[PDB]
Amino acid sequence: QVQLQESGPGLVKPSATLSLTCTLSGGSLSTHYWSWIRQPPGKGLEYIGNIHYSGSTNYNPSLRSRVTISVGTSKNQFSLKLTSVTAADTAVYYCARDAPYSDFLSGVETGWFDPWGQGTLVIV
Amino acid sequence: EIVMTQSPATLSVSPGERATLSCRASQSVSSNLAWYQQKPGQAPRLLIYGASTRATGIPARFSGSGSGTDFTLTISSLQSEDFAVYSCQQYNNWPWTFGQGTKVE
Amino acid sequence: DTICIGYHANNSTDTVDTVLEKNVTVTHSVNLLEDSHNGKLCLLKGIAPLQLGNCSVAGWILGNPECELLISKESWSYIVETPNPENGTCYPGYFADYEELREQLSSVSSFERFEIFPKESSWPNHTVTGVSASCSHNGKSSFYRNLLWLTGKNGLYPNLSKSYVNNKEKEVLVLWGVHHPPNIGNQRALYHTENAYVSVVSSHYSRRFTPEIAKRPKVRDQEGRINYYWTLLEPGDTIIFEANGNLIAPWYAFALSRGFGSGIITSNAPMDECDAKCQTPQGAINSSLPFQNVHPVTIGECPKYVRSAKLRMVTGLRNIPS
Amino acid sequence: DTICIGYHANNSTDTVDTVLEKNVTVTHSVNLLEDSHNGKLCLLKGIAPLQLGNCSVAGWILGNPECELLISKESWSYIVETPNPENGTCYPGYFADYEELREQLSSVSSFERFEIFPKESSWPNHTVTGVSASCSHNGKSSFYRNLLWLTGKNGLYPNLSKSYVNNKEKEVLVLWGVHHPPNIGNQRALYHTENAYVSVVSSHYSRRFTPEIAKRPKVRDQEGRINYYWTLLEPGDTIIFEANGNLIAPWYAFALSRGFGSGIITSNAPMDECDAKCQTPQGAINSSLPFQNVHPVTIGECPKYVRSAKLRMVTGLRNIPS
Amino acid sequence: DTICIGYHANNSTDTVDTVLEKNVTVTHSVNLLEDSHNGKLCLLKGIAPLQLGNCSVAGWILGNPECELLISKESWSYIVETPNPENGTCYPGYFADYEELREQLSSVSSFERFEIFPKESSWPNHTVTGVSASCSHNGKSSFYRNLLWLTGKNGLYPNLSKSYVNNKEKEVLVLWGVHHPPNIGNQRALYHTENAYVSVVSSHYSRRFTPEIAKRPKVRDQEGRINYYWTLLEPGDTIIFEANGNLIAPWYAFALSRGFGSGIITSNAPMDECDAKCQTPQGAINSSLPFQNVHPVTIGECPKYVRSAKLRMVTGLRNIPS
Amino acid sequence: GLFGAIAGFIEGGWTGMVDGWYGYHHQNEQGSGYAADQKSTQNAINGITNKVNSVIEKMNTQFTAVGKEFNKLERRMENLNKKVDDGFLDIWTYNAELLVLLENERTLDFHDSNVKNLYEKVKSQLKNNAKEIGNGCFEFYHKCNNECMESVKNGTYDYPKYSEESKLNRE
Amino acid sequence: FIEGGWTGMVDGWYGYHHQNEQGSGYAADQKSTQNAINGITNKVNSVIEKMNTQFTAVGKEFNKLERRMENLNKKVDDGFLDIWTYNAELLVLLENERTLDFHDSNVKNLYEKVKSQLKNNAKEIGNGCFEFYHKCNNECMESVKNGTYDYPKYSEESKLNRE
Amino acid sequence: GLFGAIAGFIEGGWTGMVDGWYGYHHQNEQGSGYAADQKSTQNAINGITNKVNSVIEKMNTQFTAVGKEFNKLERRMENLNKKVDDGFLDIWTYNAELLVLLENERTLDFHDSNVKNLYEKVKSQLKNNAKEIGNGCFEFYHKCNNECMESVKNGTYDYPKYSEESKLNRE
Ligand SMILES: *[C@@H]1O[C@H](CO)[C@@H](O[C@@H]2O[C@H](CO)[C@@H](O[C@@H]3O[C@H](CO)[C@@H](O)[C@H](O)[C@@H]3O)[C@H](O)[C@H]2NC(C)=O)[C@H](O)[C@H]1NC(C)=O
Ligand SMILES: *[C@@H]1O[C@H](CO)[C@@H](O[C@@H]2O[C@H](CO)[C@@H](O)[C@H](O)[C@H]2NC(C)=O)[C@H](O)[C@H]1NC(C)=O
Ligand SMILES: *[C@@H]1O[C@H](CO)[C@@H](O[C@@H]2O[C@H](CO)[C@@H](O)[C@H](O)[C@H]2NC(C)=O)[C@H](O)[C@H]1NC(C)=O
Ligand SMILES: *[C@@H]1O[C@H](CO)[C@@H](O)[C@H](O)[C@H]1NC(C)=O
Ligand SMILES: *[C@@H]1O[C@H](CO)[C@@H](O)[C@H](O)[C@H]1NC(C)=O
Ligand SMILES: *[C@@H]1O[C@H](CO)[C@@H](O)[C@H](O)[C@H]1NC(C)=O
Ligand SMILES: *[C@@H]1O[C@H](CO)[C@@H](O)[C@H](O)[C@H]1NC(C)=O
Ligand SMILES: *[C@@H]1O[C@H](CO)[C@@H](O)[C@H](O)[C@H]1NC(C)=O
Ligand SMILES: *[C@@H]1O[C@H](CO)[C@@H](O)[C@H](O)[C@H]1NC(C)=O
Ligand SMILES: *[C@@H]1O[C@H](CO)[C@@H](O)[C@H](O)[C@H]1NC(C)=O
Ligand SMILES: *[C@@H]1O[C@H](CO)[C@@H](O)[C@H](O)[C@H]1NC(C)=O
Ligand SMILES: *[C@@H]1O[C@H](CO)[C@@H](O)[C@H](O)[C@H]1NC(C)=O
Ligand SMILES: *[C@@H]1O[C@H](CO)[C@@H](O)[C@H](O)[C@H]1NC(C)=O
Ligand SMILES: *[C@@H]1O[C@H](CO)[C@@H](O)[C@H](O)[C@H]1NC(C)=O
Ligand SMILES: *[C@@H]1O[C@H](CO)[C@@H](O)[C@H](O)[C@H]1NC(C)=O
Ligand SMILES: *[C@@H]1O[C@H](CO)[C@@H](O)[C@H](O)[C@H]1NC(C)=O
Repeated sequence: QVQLQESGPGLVKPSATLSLTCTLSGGSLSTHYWSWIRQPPGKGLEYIGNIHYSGSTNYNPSLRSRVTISVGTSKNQFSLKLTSVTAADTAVYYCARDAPYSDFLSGVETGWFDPWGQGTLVIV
Repeated sequence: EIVMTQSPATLSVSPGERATLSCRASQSVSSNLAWYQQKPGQAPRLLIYGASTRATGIPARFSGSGSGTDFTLTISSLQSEDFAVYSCQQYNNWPWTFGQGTKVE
Repeated sequence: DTICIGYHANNSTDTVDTVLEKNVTVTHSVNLLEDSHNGKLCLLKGIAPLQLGNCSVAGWILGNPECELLISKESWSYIVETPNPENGTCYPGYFADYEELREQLSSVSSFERFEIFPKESSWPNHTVTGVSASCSHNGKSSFYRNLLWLTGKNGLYPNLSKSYVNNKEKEVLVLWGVHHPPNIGNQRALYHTENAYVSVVSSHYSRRFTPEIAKRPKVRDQEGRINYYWTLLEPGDTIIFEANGNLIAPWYAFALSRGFGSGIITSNAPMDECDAKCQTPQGAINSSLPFQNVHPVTIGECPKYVRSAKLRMVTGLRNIPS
Repeated sequence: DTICIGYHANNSTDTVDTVLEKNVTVTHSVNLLEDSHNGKLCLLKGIAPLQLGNCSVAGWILGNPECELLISKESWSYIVETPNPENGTCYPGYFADYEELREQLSSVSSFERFEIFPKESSWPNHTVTGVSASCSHNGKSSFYRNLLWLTGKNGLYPNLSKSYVNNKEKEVLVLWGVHHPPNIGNQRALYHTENAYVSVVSSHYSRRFTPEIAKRPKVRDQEGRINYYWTLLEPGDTIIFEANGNLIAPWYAFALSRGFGSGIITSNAPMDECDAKCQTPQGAINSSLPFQNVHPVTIGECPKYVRSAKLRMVTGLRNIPS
Repeated sequence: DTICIGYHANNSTDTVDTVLEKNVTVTHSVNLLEDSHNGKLCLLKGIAPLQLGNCSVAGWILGNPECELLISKESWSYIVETPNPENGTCYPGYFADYEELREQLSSVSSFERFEIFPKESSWPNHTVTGVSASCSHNGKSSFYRNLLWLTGKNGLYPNLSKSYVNNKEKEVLVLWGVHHPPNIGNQRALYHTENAYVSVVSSHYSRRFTPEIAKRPKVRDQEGRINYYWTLLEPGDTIIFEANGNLIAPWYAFALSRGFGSGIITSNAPMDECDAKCQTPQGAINSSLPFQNVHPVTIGECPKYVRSAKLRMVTGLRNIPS
Repeated sequence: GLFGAIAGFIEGGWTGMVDGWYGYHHQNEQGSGYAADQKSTQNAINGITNKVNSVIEKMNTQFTAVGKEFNKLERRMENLNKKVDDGFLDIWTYNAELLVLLENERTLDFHDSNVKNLYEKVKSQLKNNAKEIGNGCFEFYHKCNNECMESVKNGTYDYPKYSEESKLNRE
Repeated sequence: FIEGGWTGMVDGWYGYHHQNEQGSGYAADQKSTQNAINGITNKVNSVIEKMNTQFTAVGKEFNKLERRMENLNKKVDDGFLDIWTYNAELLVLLENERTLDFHDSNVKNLYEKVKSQLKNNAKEIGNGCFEFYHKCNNECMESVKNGTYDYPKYSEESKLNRE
Repeated sequence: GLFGAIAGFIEGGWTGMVDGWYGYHHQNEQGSGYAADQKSTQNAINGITNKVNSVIEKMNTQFTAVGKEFNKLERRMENLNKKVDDGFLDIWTYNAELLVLLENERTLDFHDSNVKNLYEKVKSQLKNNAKEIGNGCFEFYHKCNNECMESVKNGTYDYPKYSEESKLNRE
């Protein structure tokens, strides 16, 4: 029921940091872990990492030196930042919410994502 | 990452008949696998999690099973809107990863 | 001319009882029995009790999310509990040695609540953010504010091993729990181990718990349970916690300055200060008489409860004027 | 002519004690101490005692085959047990919280015996007929009338799972047992597993049993044991039984209705067509005096027990004629 | 010529209280309250007390190496323990039902210490020479005089299966324990298994123990622990021990003889060559008065304890001369 | 007793007086015999009846109290259960016996006072018209017929009426 | 000895009604009144002072398998309550009787004090009243009250009036 | 006591009387001195002795009784045992003090009546042959020698025998 929409620059040069923000429409961060997933054209999905609004993060070690994920104070927004763009990052970025563990339990991981945005394509 | 691939990179099915896809992992993922649909310009949608259980809102048409490294993905019938890009996710390790995906047309 | 010898009489209908006769009027009387309270929960010696409001003892001590207003109530004279508290043990389970804990806490004059195993730094290998719908707080999922539910991280459930030395110079009460999931599927999804154990020891304390998998009747929407356990550390002792799953961690603990003369009262009376050296669940008693017929369960400097309507003594003369 | 002032004297021998003199004969006296009883067991306010005779409480409630005449005894004012019961736990074992159960059963003024888990339909894939010579009746091997010994069927022991909702609107006493074989050969022959367990839960009751294997001294010719367990299910709750072996299932259960004034006494006094306010183990008391020296253990509305031989008060005059 | 009627007076200062007057000097009086003792521990009706010196009851009953001198103390009138025992359990652990054991040993007037499972014939394939620095004596490592530590021999730990029949016609107290090593490396080095069990049964007693391997705080420099357990074997019964490791075997057992009037007190008063029919922890009482205000704990035939300062009764006249 | 009337100034009681506890005997020219003082006797009865009933009626009914079974590792509880029963038995036996003794002593003083006061009632009525003699008797100095004896017993003796006769008979 | 009490007397408990040609009125005997008060005051205070107390809370909680212990706890409370109730009520009844008899003695003693002072100078009348044979002024009313009556002084007048 | 004899009508006791509690003092031409009334004193001794011993004798012997050890998770049982001990101690302390005070007061009343009753016995023997004077004394209206003093003490005084002399001495 919560729905997501990515927004940010559609073009980032290699010397720059890419910064994309997801806005949650019809909802809020709500104790869940929120994730970023990437997809270079012609490829499958790549997991980047997630964040809990409390400040808890988990990143794919392969991007760990360049990626940070954070949250806003509006608590219906969160964002992805990738430093030192290498142009291997010419991909569609997606906003998604980690699936709830149970109707009566959250704040724990499930390993997969249930709502997704359409994604935004960034060119380098 | 546990590298996982899909052999039926593409399917070609003219009628609204049964179609199957598969995923094979280099390392066991137990039952910790998810199966998704993707379409251009559309949000990706989860079909199945835990190898065999459907997500809320997902038609009975989607099913599957498997364990360890070998997973079978079944579409009972393809409706015109199901000719999507499909992919598997492995969440039994860290980092989590996905297969390269397949195209159903 | 004459002298008459006699005694006074007056207008009085007080009567006393005797052994030989039941109704003797008197010119003067005293009453040894107190039959009235002021209706208020007064403060013994001016020191207020802990008012639990709508929470139970197992609500206050565990940090039940909704009885938050009392976490700062450090100084106690006694405990006041509502006849039917609703807030406590928000995640259902058995609270071990509850009656004994109630007695030990009742006598504590001062509670220093402190972090024993702080959330942010004590568990870098586990999820410390799990919350439940049952421990609802202002409509949001939450958990006891003295406990942490530790679940796996990145597909792993590393072994838990940590200890605390009691350097508080007070007895320290450490509370923790054990999770008993409704299904083996949750046991694996949450802890990644099918045969988990929880072990807690001290110089003299030693208990092993073995989480069981069973579907229990659903309570507060939970099918499983969290049992609660506790022990005290003497100054200088150490509590050691070890687990490979299902431990609900002892995030907070209480350093207890033990006292005496206090106790627990079940009452729905309002608070209003007076120096009620004696207090019953119905209100304060403020008298010096040796007996009361107000209530059998009292706290403070009370007249002895007796099952009697009146204890009137005669001090004057039999009151018969002519 | 003479007028004389005197007082009454008679032929009375009633003698009383005083503080200044040890033997004072008086004209009239009152006895404050009751030392008689009629030697019989009487009804209390029209309600008969339960007569267990040779059956201990465990023999009675477990359905010992020899306690069949105690099945229809739905209500009582008190319970009468022989001083040295012979028919108890015929299949040797530990009866958990037995003393406590006796204390709670005496308070039951009445109960309904009903079948909780019907023999013929509850377990189609298990043998529900295990028996022992140790519980034989009239020479035939048998078992408790209120319990079912569940063993495998056709080489299999499918997991057992049953539950019951307390729709009696009474607390329900549910009895069950756990079998503990002397060896492995017996454990596998009966339950087809070396890793049996029994698990019983209710909203707050939660216990798991682990059958143990050990050599024991023979009791009633058995080397193994059946431990007996019980719980009271609250109205509206659900009791759930799960097992993969060694379970002796509840068959019958009791819907209990509590009251006050009852207790359990041991006596070999006869029962007769009489009624009394107070019953002692030596016989019933029919008296209005404030004290008695008949017995310290009593049921009903009784004189208080004292060690006094006599409590005689004077009402008349010192009996000195002349 | 005159005849006068009067009464006696003297130089007495005996003063009593009455209900109407605060201080009445009287010619004769009786003191009903005893306020002294002689500071000594005396014999009661000819029988000397058991003095445990610096040994606790656990120290003594287990055979602590420093309680050697107490082995010969076969009978007593009462048991005296020092306020701060130093020699108790020498190999740290939990002593099961310790307070209950003290309560039952308090009834023992005498006992026979006998070897129950002879060291030289009961275990030919186990090492029977284990000692510990924690149970050292006179510079040498040692162990409990009533217990035997059974460890393996040449890499093997053959199953232990032994029994004893109580033919003493006394209840027999059997003590034993279970070893809980600090880690696996020690568990393997000593018992050659990581899955030891201990099981002790009698016709009605039944308990199984599992060693719980864990790091624990050091006590008496030991990281592991040995727990102690006991049971009273009834005459004619059989006690059976089964184990595959971690058992501290019974070596000696006590054939007990119970009686009445004995009890356990804590006292640092000296013992001497004196005799009294009443004894308090601060010293013996030699008085026939109905009351005493010396102490609430007493042994023997004593005055009743009251909080009264004085209970002087008047027997004579108001002491008013003229 | 502390007044000294029973088997004291009155040598002993009257086995011939059966209509009460306290009373009179008289002898005159019209006959002799006994009659009880009904007001004194009934008052004594009512007082004591309330005393006996107070001791009994203030006692509460003893409600069911039975022993309890304990297992063999529960002796500390069994011993308390016994301690409580013995402590209560000790107190109640002690007070039950003590109360009876204290009241019996006071009851006898009550009765000793009542007969002594009946004697004094007569002394106040007769003054110099009769001599005090032992056994609780008064010797008249004037003829005192049945009407006189009833008047004296009732406290209605017309003292001056007989004063001339007694002055002469007194010498 | 008096027919009943005097509502006209308010300055003490026990006393005299003095009637002569110089005036009439009531006056209390402060000595017997104060002694009666002190005795009673000590008696009432003793009953209060002798209550032996310690102050703790007294309620206790038990679980559903602890009925034997709960019932023992109840037995202890019912027993102690019944003992104190029985004893408290009987003590009060006994204390009241001694106080009333105490007072009866005190008034009788004033009567006798007067009887001993007046001797043959007055005659006894029932209902507590002494009638003088000689004329008595306010000063002899006080002397009788105070125990300082000069009996022989009026003996001649009384002999003349003792008809 | 409440009878008013001890340091009342009798100004105070006799330190010169050593053979009893109650007694006489006399003076006449043939001698003087103090002597106890043995019948009164011995009855008083036995009465009181029975009372004092009843108080001691009815108290039961205290038998061995100890406190009980409890662990730290057995506080409710520890407190139940303490509650029982305190309740019993406070009841027995109360009853012990209360009984002694009630009995001390009654004992003094007992003695005060006995001396007063002894006084009245003599008053009844002497009648008009002696007059009452302060300090509980009877002054004779006739010469009373040592045999007379014994006769009065013995309750054998032949009143009319001395009446001619007393009538003259009475004026
Ligand atoms: C803190 O205390 C409050 C009470 O003041 C607790 O709220 C109550 O929680 C119970 C849970 O069973 C609610 O009962 C259920 O309500 C739903 C309503 O749709 C009904 O469908 C169910 O059948 C059942 O009756 C109860 O209504 C609710 N009361 C209020 C006023 O909201 C609260 O849960 C406690 N929280 C914590 C953390 O302990
Ligand atoms: C019920 O009680 C009877 C009492 O007689 C038991 O019968 C005795 O059992 C012992 C067992 O050692 C035998 O030695 C006796 O010879 C038996 N006596 C008789 C008359 O048969 C009976 O076993 C008990 N039954 C149950 C099921 O508990
Ligand atoms: C018997 O009691 C003595 C009491 O002194 C024990 O001796 C102490 O043992 C500890 C062990 O850590 C040492 O640190 C102390 O220095 C020792 N005290 C002294 C004065 O030397 C002794 O160990 C006890 N023995 C047994 C068998 O229990
Ligand atoms: C009668 O009652 C009034 C009430 O005010 C009181 O003042 C007065 O003193 C009483 N009368 C007597 C004799 O005490
Ligand atoms: C004693 O007085 C009370 C005063 O309330 C009265 O109710 C009771 O009936 C009286 N009893 C008697 C016997 O008069
Ligand atoms: C208890 O709960 C009721 C219902 O939610 C609420 O109205 C009341 O104010 C609460 N009282 C306290 C002391 O929290
Ligand atoms: C988890 O524990 C391992 C050792 O078992 C340690 O090397 C690792 O750094 C820990 N991870 C975190 C996040 O602290
Ligand atoms: C946890 O303990 C098990 C043994 O119970 C061991 O095999 C495993 O390697 C341990 N894991 C960690 C992170 O130390
Ligand atoms: C007195 O004698 C009568 C018969 O005259 C008899 O019935 C009664 O029992 C006797 N009472 C006694 C012995 O006290
Ligand atoms: C009192 O009389 C009874 C009569 O049986 C006798 O046994 C007892 O010894 C007597 N007691 C005394 C003190 O004389
Ligand atoms: C019960 O005990 C009696 C002896 O008291 C015995 O005769 C009888 O046979 C026993 N059994 C039954 C069923 O009555
Ligand atoms: C008995 O076996 C059948 C086999 O199909 C199964 O469906 C049924 O649930 C089993 N019932 C039991 C164990 O009660
Ligand atoms: C009285 O004096 C004597 C010596 O004359 C002495 O022995 C005794 O102690 C004294 N008694 C008191 C109580 O003064
Ligand atoms: C009574 O005498 C004692 C000494 O025996 C003294 O301490 C006390 O103050 C006196 N007065 C009162 C009122 O007790
Ligand atoms: C107890 O310790 C002291 C030293 O503090 C020692 O002298 C004494 O002998 C010891 N007693 C025993 C029984 O060991
Ligand atoms: C010890 O070993 C021998 C080997 O032949 C065996 O016969 C004996 O029964 C064993 N005894 C034990 C373990 O007690």
